[PDB]
Amino acid sequence: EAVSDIYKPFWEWAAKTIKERLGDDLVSYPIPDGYLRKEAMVGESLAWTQSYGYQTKKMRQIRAAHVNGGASLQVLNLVFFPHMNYDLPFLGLDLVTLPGGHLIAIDMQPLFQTEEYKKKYAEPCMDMYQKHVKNLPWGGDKQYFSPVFLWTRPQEDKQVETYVFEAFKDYINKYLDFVEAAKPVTDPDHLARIRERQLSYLQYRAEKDPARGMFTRMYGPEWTERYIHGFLFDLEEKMESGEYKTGELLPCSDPLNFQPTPL
Repeated sequence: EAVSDIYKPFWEWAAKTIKERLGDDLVSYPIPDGYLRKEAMVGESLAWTQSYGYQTKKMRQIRAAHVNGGASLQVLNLVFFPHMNYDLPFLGLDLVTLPGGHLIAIDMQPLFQTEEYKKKYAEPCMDMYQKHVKNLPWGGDKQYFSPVFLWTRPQEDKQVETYVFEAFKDYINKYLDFVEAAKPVTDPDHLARIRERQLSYLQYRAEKDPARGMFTRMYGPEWTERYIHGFLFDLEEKMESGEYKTGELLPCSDPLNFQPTPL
Protein backbone atom coordinates (compact mmCIF):
# COMPACT_ATOMS: atom_id res chain seq x y z
CA GLU A 1 0.00 0.00 0.00
CA ALA A 2 1.15 3.54 -0.83
CA VAL A 3 0.98 6.45 1.59
CA SER A 4 -2.69 7.21 2.12
CA ASP A 5 -2.58 10.95 2.89
CA ILE A 6 0.78 12.08 1.52
CA TYR A 7 -0.07 15.79 1.73
CA LYS A 8 -1.21 15.67 5.37
CA PRO A 9 2.29 16.64 6.61
CA PHE A 10 2.42 19.31 3.88
CA TRP A 11 -0.77 21.00 5.10
CA GLU A 12 0.24 20.67 8.76
CA TRP A 13 3.56 22.42 8.10
CA ALA A 14 1.88 25.15 6.04
CA ALA A 15 -0.70 25.75 8.77
CA LYS A 16 2.01 25.93 11.43
CA THR A 17 4.04 28.34 9.32
CA ILE A 18 1.09 30.57 8.42
CA LYS A 19 -0.05 30.66 12.05
CA GLU A 20 3.40 31.66 13.32
CA ARG A 21 4.63 34.06 10.64
CA LEU A 22 1.33 35.87 10.01
CA GLY A 23 -0.03 35.39 13.55
CA ASP A 24 -0.59 39.06 14.38
CA ASP A 25 -2.84 39.77 11.39
CA LEU A 26 -4.29 36.36 10.45
CA VAL A 27 -8.09 36.15 10.53
CA SER A 28 -10.55 33.70 9.03
CA TYR A 29 -11.72 34.14 5.46
CA PRO A 30 -15.41 33.21 4.89
CA ILE A 31 -16.00 29.68 3.57
CA PRO A 32 -19.52 29.58 2.02
CA ASP A 33 -22.00 27.31 3.75
CA GLY A 34 -21.74 23.86 2.21
CA TYR A 35 -18.10 24.06 1.09
CA LEU A 36 -16.17 23.44 4.32
CA ARG A 37 -16.24 19.63 4.28
CA LYS A 38 -17.77 17.76 1.35
CA GLU A 39 -17.81 13.97 1.24
CA ALA A 40 -18.77 11.49 -1.46
CA MET A 41 -18.34 7.81 -2.18
CA VAL A 42 -15.93 7.02 -5.03
CA GLY A 43 -15.06 3.71 -6.68
CA GLU A 44 -14.18 2.14 -3.35
CA SER A 45 -13.85 4.51 -0.37
CA LEU A 46 -14.97 7.76 1.20
CA ALA A 47 -13.56 10.83 -0.57
CA TRP A 48 -13.64 14.17 1.23
CA THR A 49 -12.58 17.73 0.44
CA GLN A 50 -11.49 19.90 3.37
CA SER A 51 -11.39 23.67 2.92
CA TYR A 52 -9.26 26.21 4.79
CA GLY A 53 -9.39 30.00 4.41
CA TYR A 54 -7.50 32.97 5.89
CA GLN A 55 -6.77 36.64 5.25
CA THR A 56 -4.51 39.48 6.40
CA LYS A 57 -4.09 43.18 5.72
CA LYS A 58 -1.90 42.31 2.72
CA MET A 59 -3.37 38.91 1.76
CA ARG A 60 -6.86 39.06 0.23
CA GLN A 61 -7.16 35.28 0.65
CA ILE A 62 -5.07 32.29 1.59
CA ARG A 63 -7.11 29.17 0.88
CA ALA A 64 -6.53 25.46 0.60
CA ALA A 65 -8.56 22.60 -0.77
CA HIS A 66 -7.26 19.34 0.66
CA VAL A 67 -8.76 16.36 -1.19
CA ASN A 68 -8.36 12.74 -0.16
CA GLY A 69 -10.05 9.72 -1.66
CA GLY A 70 -7.36 7.25 -0.71
CA ALA A 71 -3.87 6.67 -2.05
CA SER A 72 -5.15 6.94 -5.63
CA LEU A 73 -6.73 10.42 -5.25
CA GLN A 74 -5.00 13.17 -3.28
CA VAL A 75 -4.88 16.91 -3.94
CA LEU A 76 -3.53 19.86 -1.99
CA ASN A 77 -4.39 23.12 -3.76
CA LEU A 78 -2.98 26.02 -1.71
CA VAL A 79 -2.87 29.55 -3.13
CA PHE A 80 -2.02 32.94 -1.64
CA PHE A 81 -3.90 35.88 -3.17
CA PRO A 82 -2.57 39.35 -2.36
CA HIS A 83 -4.74 42.39 -2.05
CA MET A 84 -4.88 44.55 -5.19
CA ASN A 85 -3.00 47.47 -3.59
CA TYR A 86 0.18 45.34 -3.58
CA ASP A 87 2.31 44.32 -6.57
CA LEU A 88 3.07 40.93 -5.02
CA PRO A 89 2.85 37.78 -7.13
CA PHE A 90 0.56 34.95 -6.24
CA LEU A 91 1.93 31.83 -4.60
CA GLY A 92 0.42 28.67 -6.03
CA LEU A 93 1.14 25.19 -4.67
CA ASP A 94 -0.86 22.63 -6.66
CA LEU A 95 0.01 19.10 -5.53
CA VAL A 96 -1.88 16.21 -7.15
CA THR A 97 -1.44 12.45 -6.72
CA LEU A 98 -3.23 10.03 -9.06
CA PRO A 99 -2.88 6.45 -10.32
CA GLY A 100 -0.79 7.74 -13.22
CA GLY A 101 1.56 9.42 -10.76
CA HIS A 102 2.31 12.77 -9.15
CA LEU A 103 1.72 16.22 -10.66
CA ILE A 104 3.47 19.08 -8.86
CA ALA A 105 3.11 22.74 -9.88
CA ILE A 106 4.77 25.28 -7.57
CA ASP A 107 5.18 28.90 -8.59
CA MET A 108 4.94 32.55 -7.69
CA GLN A 109 2.74 33.48 -10.62
CA PRO A 110 3.77 37.04 -11.49
CA LEU A 111 1.55 39.97 -12.26
CA PHE A 112 4.05 41.19 -14.87
CA GLN A 113 6.82 39.77 -17.06
CA THR A 114 8.92 42.95 -17.29
CA GLU A 115 12.61 42.99 -16.44
CA GLU A 116 11.95 45.17 -13.38
CA TYR A 117 9.32 42.79 -12.00
CA LYS A 118 11.67 39.85 -12.57
CA LYS A 119 14.46 41.84 -10.91
CA LYS A 120 12.23 42.47 -7.89
CA TYR A 121 10.65 39.02 -7.43
CA ALA A 122 12.30 36.41 -9.64
CA GLU A 123 15.98 37.16 -9.19
CA PRO A 124 15.96 36.84 -5.35
CA CYS A 125 14.55 33.32 -5.86
CA MET A 126 17.04 32.04 -8.44
CA ASP A 127 19.30 30.27 -5.93
CA MET A 128 16.34 28.48 -4.34
CA TYR A 129 14.96 27.55 -7.77
CA GLN A 130 18.24 26.20 -9.19
CA LYS A 131 18.72 24.20 -5.99
CA HIS A 132 15.33 22.49 -6.16
CA VAL A 133 14.98 22.09 -9.93
CA LYS A 134 18.03 19.79 -9.76
CA ASN A 135 15.83 17.27 -7.94
CA LEU A 136 12.51 18.17 -9.62
CA PRO A 137 12.99 18.02 -13.40
CA TRP A 138 10.63 19.62 -15.88
CA GLY A 139 7.37 17.72 -16.13
CA GLY A 140 6.77 18.03 -19.86
CA ASP A 141 4.05 19.78 -21.84
CA LYS A 142 2.78 30.60 -20.13
CA GLN A 143 1.88 34.25 -19.59
CA TYR A 144 1.40 33.40 -15.89
CA PHE A 145 4.68 31.48 -15.53
CA SER A 146 7.50 32.92 -13.47
CA PRO A 147 11.17 32.13 -14.17
CA VAL A 148 11.14 29.93 -11.05
CA PHE A 149 8.11 27.80 -11.97
CA LEU A 150 8.62 24.27 -10.62
CA TRP A 151 6.63 21.85 -12.82
CA THR A 152 7.61 18.26 -12.15
CA ARG A 153 6.26 14.70 -12.07
CA PRO A 154 7.88 12.62 -9.32
CA GLN A 155 7.36 8.92 -9.97
CA GLU A 156 7.78 7.75 -6.36
CA ASP A 157 6.08 8.88 -3.16
CA LYS A 158 9.50 9.21 -1.50
CA GLN A 159 10.42 12.00 -3.94
CA VAL A 160 7.27 13.87 -2.89
CA GLU A 161 7.94 13.41 0.83
CA THR A 162 11.52 14.73 0.52
CA TYR A 163 12.39 16.89 -2.50
CA VAL A 164 8.91 18.27 -3.18
CA PHE A 165 8.39 18.93 0.54
CA GLU A 166 11.60 20.95 0.87
CA ALA A 167 10.74 22.99 -2.23
CA PHE A 168 7.18 23.50 -0.92
CA LYS A 169 8.68 24.78 2.34
CA ASP A 170 11.26 27.08 0.78
CA TYR A 171 8.81 28.75 -1.63
CA ILE A 172 6.30 29.45 1.16
CA ASN A 173 9.01 30.97 3.37
CA LYS A 174 10.48 33.05 0.52
CA TYR A 175 7.01 34.26 -0.45
CA LEU A 176 6.21 35.30 3.10
CA ASP A 177 9.50 37.23 3.06
CA PHE A 178 8.17 39.16 0.04
CA VAL A 179 4.83 39.76 1.77
CA GLU A 180 6.48 41.23 4.89
CA ALA A 181 8.54 43.65 2.76
CA ALA A 182 5.75 44.59 0.33
CA LYS A 183 4.35 48.11 0.57
CA PRO A 184 1.03 49.51 -0.67
CA VAL A 185 0.92 50.80 -4.24
CA THR A 186 -0.68 54.25 -4.28
CA ASP A 187 -0.12 55.29 -7.90
CA PRO A 188 -3.55 55.04 -9.61
CA ASP A 189 -2.05 53.99 -12.95
CA HIS A 190 -0.14 51.16 -11.27
CA LEU A 191 -3.25 50.09 -9.34
CA ALA A 192 -5.26 49.90 -12.57
CA ARG A 193 -2.70 47.54 -14.15
CA ILE A 194 -2.37 45.41 -10.99
CA ARG A 195 -6.15 44.92 -10.95
CA GLU A 196 -6.19 44.04 -14.66
CA ARG A 197 -3.49 41.41 -14.22
CA GLN A 198 -5.17 39.97 -11.11
CA LEU A 199 -8.56 39.70 -12.84
CA SER A 200 -7.03 38.13 -15.96
CA TYR A 201 -5.22 35.48 -13.92
CA LEU A 202 -8.21 34.64 -11.73
CA GLN A 203 -10.56 34.48 -14.73
CA TYR A 204 -8.11 32.09 -16.39
CA ARG A 205 -7.95 29.85 -13.30
CA ALA A 206 -11.70 29.89 -12.62
CA GLU A 207 -12.45 28.97 -16.23
CA LYS A 208 -9.71 26.44 -16.97
CA ASP A 209 -8.74 24.87 -13.63
CA PRO A 210 -8.18 21.10 -14.03
CA ALA A 211 -9.94 20.21 -10.78
CA ARG A 212 -13.27 21.03 -12.44
CA GLY A 213 -13.33 17.59 -14.04
CA MET A 214 -12.42 15.81 -10.81
CA PHE A 215 -14.86 17.75 -8.62
CA THR A 216 -17.68 17.38 -11.15
CA ARG A 217 -17.32 13.59 -11.07
CA MET A 218 -17.20 13.49 -7.25
CA TYR A 219 -19.87 16.07 -6.34
CA GLY A 220 -21.63 17.18 -9.53
CA PRO A 221 -21.43 20.34 -11.60
CA GLU A 222 -23.32 22.81 -9.40
CA TRP A 223 -21.14 22.24 -6.34
CA THR A 224 -18.02 22.33 -8.52
CA GLU A 225 -18.92 25.67 -10.13
CA ARG A 226 -19.79 27.25 -6.79
CA TYR A 227 -16.56 25.98 -5.22
CA ILE A 228 -14.42 27.26 -8.09
CA HIS A 229 -16.03 30.63 -8.74
CA GLY A 230 -17.24 31.17 -5.17
CA PHE A 231 -14.23 30.13 -3.12
CA LEU A 232 -11.12 28.80 -4.87
CA PHE A 233 -10.94 31.61 -7.48
CA ASP A 234 -13.56 33.96 -6.10
CA LEU A 235 -12.20 37.47 -6.79
CA GLU A 236 -14.60 38.23 -9.63
CA GLU A 237 -17.67 37.22 -7.61
CA LYS A 238 -16.53 39.27 -4.62
CA MET A 239 -15.91 42.28 -6.84
CA GLU A 240 -19.20 42.06 -8.75
CA SER A 241 -20.89 41.62 -5.37
CA GLY A 242 -19.39 44.78 -3.94
CA GLU A 243 -17.95 42.84 -1.01
CA TYR A 244 -14.36 43.29 -2.13
CA LYS A 245 -12.84 46.57 -0.98
CA THR A 246 -9.16 46.80 -1.88
CA GLY A 247 -6.94 46.22 1.14
CA GLU A 248 -9.93 45.76 3.46
CA LEU A 249 -10.71 42.66 5.51
CA LEU A 250 -13.71 40.61 4.48
CA PRO A 251 -15.96 40.34 7.56
CA CYS A 252 -16.05 36.85 9.06
CA SER A 253 -16.60 35.78 12.68
CA ASP A 254 -15.53 32.15 12.27
CA PRO A 255 -12.47 31.34 14.41
CA LEU A 256 -9.18 30.30 12.88
CA ASN A 257 -9.21 26.63 11.88
CA PHE A 258 -6.22 24.55 10.78
CA GLN A 259 -7.49 20.98 11.30
CA PRO A 260 -10.11 18.76 9.67
CA THR A 261 -13.69 19.65 10.55
CA PRO A 262 -15.70 16.45 11.25
CA LEU A 263 -18.84 16.35 9.13
